[PDB]
Amino acid sequence: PQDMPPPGGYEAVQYKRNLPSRGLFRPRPLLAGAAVLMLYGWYKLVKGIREQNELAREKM
Amino acid sequence: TTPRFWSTPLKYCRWAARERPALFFSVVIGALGPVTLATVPPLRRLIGDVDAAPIPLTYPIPPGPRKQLKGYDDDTE
Repeated sequence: PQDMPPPGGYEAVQYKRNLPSRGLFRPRPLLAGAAVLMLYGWYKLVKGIREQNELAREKM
Repeated sequence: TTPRFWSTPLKYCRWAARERPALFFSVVIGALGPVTLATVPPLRRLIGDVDAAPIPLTYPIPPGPRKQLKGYDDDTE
């Protein structure tokens, strides 16, 4: 015979724009994250430079 | 279309946050420095976070007359 389609036809293929929104790139979870990172870092820095200043008092 | 600050102050601030974000939030951050100076330091003294004493950067000479020591003399050598 010839090259013909299957008896019931081929199934539908995906052709529409899919592009699904992910939480990883939405602004609200990222804004919250960047903020907690800077707040944790600012707590760690405020403790370190206090200790550094006290080490300097002992050195002097 | 775009608002006018001196006609609608609150309405301009929303447009600027949405339409000129880098410029708007620059003036916001710059104002936070002046605020943080005004606010945290009094609250710190409320919670009892006393500022550390300054470290010495010169020999710490005590005030008053000399103490008239006796000890460690040439005879002891």
